[PDB]
Amino acid sequence: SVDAGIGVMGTKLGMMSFFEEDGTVVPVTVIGFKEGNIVTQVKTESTDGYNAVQVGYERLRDRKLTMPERGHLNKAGVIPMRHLQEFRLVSVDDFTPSQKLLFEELFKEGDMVDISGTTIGKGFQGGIKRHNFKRGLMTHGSKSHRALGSIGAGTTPGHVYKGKKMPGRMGGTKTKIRKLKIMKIDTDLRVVMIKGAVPGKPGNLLRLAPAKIVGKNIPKN
Amino acid sequence: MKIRASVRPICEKCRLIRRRGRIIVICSNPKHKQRQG
Amino acid sequence: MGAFVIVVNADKVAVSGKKRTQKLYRRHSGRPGGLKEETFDQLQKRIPERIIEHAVRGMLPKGRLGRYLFNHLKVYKGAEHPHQAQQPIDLPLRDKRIRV
Amino acid sequence: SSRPQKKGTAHHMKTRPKKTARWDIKRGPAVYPPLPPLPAEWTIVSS
RNA sequence: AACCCAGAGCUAGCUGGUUCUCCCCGAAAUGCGUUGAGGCGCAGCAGUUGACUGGACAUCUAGGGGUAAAGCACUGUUUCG
RNA sequence: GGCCAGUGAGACGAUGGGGGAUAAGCUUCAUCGUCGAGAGGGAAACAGCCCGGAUCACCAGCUAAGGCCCCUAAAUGACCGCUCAGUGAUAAAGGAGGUAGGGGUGCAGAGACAGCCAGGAGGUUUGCCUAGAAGCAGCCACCCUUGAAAGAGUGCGUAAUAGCUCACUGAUCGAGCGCUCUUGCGCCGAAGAUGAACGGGGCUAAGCGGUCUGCCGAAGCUGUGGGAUGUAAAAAAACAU
RNA sequence: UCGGAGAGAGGCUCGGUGAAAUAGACAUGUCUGUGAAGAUGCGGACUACCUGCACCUGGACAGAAAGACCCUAUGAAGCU
RNA sequence: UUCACAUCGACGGGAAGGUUUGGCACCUCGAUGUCGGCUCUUCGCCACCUGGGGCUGUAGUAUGUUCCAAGGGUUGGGCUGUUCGCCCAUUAAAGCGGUACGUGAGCUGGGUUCAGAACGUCGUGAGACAGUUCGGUCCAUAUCCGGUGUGGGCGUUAGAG
RNA sequence: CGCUGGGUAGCCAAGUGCGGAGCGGAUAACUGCUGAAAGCAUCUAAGUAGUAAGCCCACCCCAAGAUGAGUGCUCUCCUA
Ligand SMILES: [Mg+2]
Ligand SMILES: [Mg+2]
Ligand SMILES: [Mg+2]
Ligand SMILES: [Mg+2]
Ligand SMILES: [Mg+2]
Ligand SMILES: [Mg+2]
Ligand SMILES: [Mg+2]
Ligand SMILES: [Mg+2]
Ligand SMILES: [Mg+2]
Ligand SMILES: [Mg+2]
Ligand SMILES: [Mg+2]
Ligand SMILES: [Mg+2]
Ligand SMILES: [Mg+2]
Ligand SMILES: [Mg+2]
Ligand SMILES: [Mg+2]
Ligand SMILES: [Mg+2]
Ligand SMILES: [Mg+2]
Ligand SMILES: [Mg+2]
Ligand SMILES: [Mg+2]
Ligand SMILES: [Mg+2]
Ligand SMILES: [Mg+2]
Ligand SMILES: [Mg+2]
Ligand SMILES: [Mg+2]
Ligand SMILES: [Mg+2]
Ligand SMILES: [Mg+2]
Ligand SMILES: [Mg+2]
Ligand SMILES: [Mg+2]
Ligand SMILES: [Mg+2]
Ligand SMILES: [Mg+2]
Ligand SMILES: [Mg+2]
Ligand SMILES: [Mg+2]
Ligand SMILES: [Mg+2]
Ligand SMILES: [Mg+2]
Ligand SMILES: [Mg+2]
Ligand SMILES: [Mg+2]
Ligand SMILES: [Mg+2]
Ligand SMILES: [Mg+2]
Ligand SMILES: [Mg+2]
Ligand SMILES: [Mg+2]
Ligand SMILES: [Mg+2]
Ligand SMILES: [Mg+2]
Ligand SMILES: [Mg+2]
Ligand SMILES: [Mg+2]
Ligand SMILES: [Mg+2]
Ligand SMILES: [Mg+2]
Ligand SMILES: [Mg+2]
Ligand SMILES: [Mg+2]
Ligand SMILES: [Mg+2]
Ligand SMILES: [Mg+2]
Ligand SMILES: [Mg+2]
Ligand SMILES: [Mg+2]
Ligand SMILES: [Mg+2]
Ligand SMILES: [Mg+2]
Ligand SMILES: [Mg+2]
Ligand SMILES: [Mg+2]
Ligand SMILES: [Mg+2]
Ligand SMILES: [Mg+2]
Ligand SMILES: [Mg+2]
Ligand SMILES: [Mg+2]
Ligand SMILES: [Mg+2]
Ligand SMILES: [Mg+2]
Ligand SMILES: [Mg+2]
Ligand SMILES: [Mg+2]
Ligand SMILES: [Mg+2]
Ligand SMILES: [Mg+2]
Ligand SMILES: [Zn+2]
Repeated sequence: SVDAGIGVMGTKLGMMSFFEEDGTVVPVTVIGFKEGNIVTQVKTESTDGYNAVQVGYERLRDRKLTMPERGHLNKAGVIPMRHLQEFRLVSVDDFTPSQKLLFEELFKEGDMVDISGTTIGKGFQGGIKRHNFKRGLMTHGSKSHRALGSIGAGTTPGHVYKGKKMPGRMGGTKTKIRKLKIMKIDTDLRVVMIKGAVPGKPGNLLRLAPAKIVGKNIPKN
Repeated sequence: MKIRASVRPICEKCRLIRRRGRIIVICSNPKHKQRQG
Repeated sequence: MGAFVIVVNADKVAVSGKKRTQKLYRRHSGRPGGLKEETFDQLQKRIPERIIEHAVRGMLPKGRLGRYLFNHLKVYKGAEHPHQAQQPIDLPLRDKRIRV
Repeated sequence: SSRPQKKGTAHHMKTRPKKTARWDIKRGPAVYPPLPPLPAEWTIVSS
């Protein structure tokens, strides 16, 4: 999809509170930043048919990388890095490789931001937790307590409908939390404070970019 | 406008005109305008 | 034993009557609400090429070979194609009702 | 509601192919002249 | 209205089953009667054999009816003046 | 006549009727056809409808019903007309300046049709109804005068006044105009439950009607060559099956 | 209401031992039609790489008991 | 109020639909398990609310009737075995129906269709009542299709991240 | 867990945040503009404009087994 602006990647560190001057409480989530936030590749319409830019993160030892990945980073004279993600845009006229991306230059204060990361993996869960189905009676002779019940009508149609809400794996996928307010910046510790929750546990990767709104930022269709 | 299957003029000023494959009545009185089907 | 065919200027295809707003290209997913109707003109803007492909497919045989015959058809929106090295020729048209 | 459906064998009587055309029913095979008397197909030589 | 053995391979107008080949001909689901109605008997229709016949198809003519249609002269019904 | 079987649940369709609701793929009789016991071809698939009754073989040919844009065999054939609704698959009353015609009828160079301008009175205000209305709540009645044209006045509006406005005539303007039936093809009426569902793809002829000439098309017919049955009693040849 | 957490025995994995009902052959999709009137098996269109594992049962007019309801038999039996 | 058609519309007429009670008795008797409820769906519109309009005997607010529109929504309780239906308090409104009157190899068994017993009634009687009453066993390890998830193999024209 | 009183992480809701945007596109019903056939009139059988919780895109996730199997960067293919 098309992003409204350019974002970065950070790691969840934990969660805490934030007391305002008047005294109001704000449940705030903390996000740290590793060393690498440098641009790796710049894509254009002449070559790839779309405009975007890669971004790497989480520097690591060079021995751990596969040798193809080295040549991709060594082209732009860039340090070794683990992760890579893109940021699709309308114009990439002001970006080059070997370019750092400071978040304080992009997210000053009180700016809405779209967080996205991997959720907690619940595993093979049932219907009551996954699809919020209701439960049967626990007494009065009922045999079915947490079962689904019926999964179809009968001879007509004569088969189970596709996409029937049924058990399976839950969580562990990608999500996006929209319009979260930034509370405070701290360049001394290289950390950022955002109101609200964030998907995943501490140490998880995520991407934060400027909040995209339908009619305001992105091109309508 | 009131709709029916049998549309015809009610008074003298009612005119019958076809628009978009539909027989329609048009008059100065807002009551007397009609539409078939 | 047949041959290849290339189509160009697919978006300039003619259509008689009011089929430009009445002919409904449609498809289905499998759900009880997966029916997606689409007109000629709406499909003419989104993907012009399915118009030619959907028509010829109904005329080709149905089976192993017909699925193999479809790839022999090449269709393009613009007035040019990259298949210059093959040295194609202009196709004849016995019918006289095709040119408006 | 009070009109039956004509579902059984009557569906055949109503829907079977018909011509209903004097110009098409009156037709027949094409007539050509007869060929000359042809020779036989085989003939034995003394052997 | 116990169990075993025997009469007893009881009976079952009811189900099910009934094994190689080729050739020729070829049905009926109708009527009467039945403590009968998803059974049986007779007729009708098959096959096979024998005897006696000359018709069948087509065409024309003759003969008696009381249907369609038509009608209100009878029997009933009915509108107006 | 002898010997000796099975059958005695019928089915849809056509016609003639009955019962039913002039409903039923309903039910019961009569006269026929087919299936039953019947393959093949057409009908998208589909015992009862249409053509036609499979002795067998052929990588031969002509045809029937029915068809000839592609899937899918045969003329993207010809000529005279109709429809623009994807009608072409599916049901009526009723509705209509739809469309292409047809047959009556009326009007017009001593001006028709529409458009714009001018007039659109008075009296026996009849009587009746009403507190009141000259025409306009309304009943009966609808005669007469002046004039080119005007009515016991069409519609609007007023309790009633008043007023607006119509028929009608005068001029302007120059070739057509109106009334009433009617045929063919179509439009609306025409709404259902898993998903185009009407063979499909698609077609403005690749639809509907008329006309001419070719072709495709069955296990039918013809041609060629075998087997068997009956005539029939040996063979053979022949006819029929 | 409105579920949630936890323990134990199974479930799941590995090794060993190792059944059963069932079963015309099965290379076993959906839709809408058709049909003994309710089709994976016929028609048309759509969808669909091959093959496993763990889970859920709508259908296969699933399995199980020659329907125990109703009717038939010039059947059987008990009772009045 | 006068005005047939704002809203009703007698008398009669012409239709569609296949959810009611029925007619026929075509599939199923070597079995197609029932009423209601729980859980879980999914479609239809002849529209209860929500969106947008027309007419009104629409001043306004609020209606009334009707068109487009099925995207979403359509409460919790008292009585009843129930459906239906009445009632309490609310709500934007508390819609009608199809899917074997959706769904029992998914659940419940209160009702109906076994054996016990009793009242009333009928019958001389054994017994009987689509009359009532108390009580009364619902099995099942998923082969295939189908469905929710997760792998492997191979392919994608050298092999890969 | 003998019975009880408390309880971190974890899981969970009753707890805590976020979400549902668009003067974007095309339409239905309706209102229209311009204006013939029919010197008038007519929303239209040329053209064109407003406008629905509906339709399409946009928003979120999956996704080239999309066999139509794509695109781009990088890497490897030794010895005799
Ligand atoms: Mg986990
Ligand atoms: Mg509950
Ligand atoms: Mg339990
Ligand atoms: Mg099925
Ligand atoms: Mg019917
Ligand atoms: Mg013929
Ligand atoms: Mg015996
Ligand atoms: Mg004895
Ligand atoms: Mg014979
Ligand atoms: Mg009989
Ligand atoms: Mg007979
Ligand atoms: Mg007797
Ligand atoms: Mg008898
Ligand atoms: Mg008998
Ligand atoms: Mg018999
Ligand atoms: Mg008997
Ligand atoms: Mg006999
Ligand atoms: Mg008579
Ligand atoms: Mg009989
Ligand atoms: Mg008679
Ligand atoms: Mg019958
Ligand atoms: Mg019968
Ligand atoms: Mg026969
Ligand atoms: Mg048919
Ligand atoms: Mg020929
Ligand atoms: Mg034809
Ligand atoms: Mg051909
Ligand atoms: Mg059509
Ligand atoms: Mg049609
Ligand atoms: Mg068709
Ligand atoms: Mg013709
Ligand atoms: Mg033969
Ligand atoms: Mg022959
Ligand atoms: Mg546990
Ligand atoms: Mg355990
Ligand atoms: Mg083991
Ligand atoms: Mg398969
Ligand atoms: Mg049928
Ligand atoms: Mg079917
Ligand atoms: Mg087959
Ligand atoms: Mg099929
Ligand atoms: Mg289970
Ligand atoms: Mg069974
Ligand atoms: Mg039995
Ligand atoms: Mg029995
Ligand atoms: Mg008897
Ligand atoms: Mg029904
Ligand atoms: Mg019924
Ligand atoms: Mg069985
Ligand atoms: Mg509606
Ligand atoms: Mg019912
Ligand atoms: Mg049910
Ligand atoms: Mg079930
Ligand atoms: Mg009970
Ligand atoms: Mg007594
Ligand atoms: Mg009790
Ligand atoms: Mg059970
Ligand atoms: Mg399995
Ligand atoms: Mg499976
Ligand atoms: Mg505690
Ligand atoms: Mg404790
Ligand atoms: Mg105008
Ligand atoms: Mg004009
Ligand atoms: Mg137009
Ligand atoms: Mg909208
Ligand atoms: Zn009027």
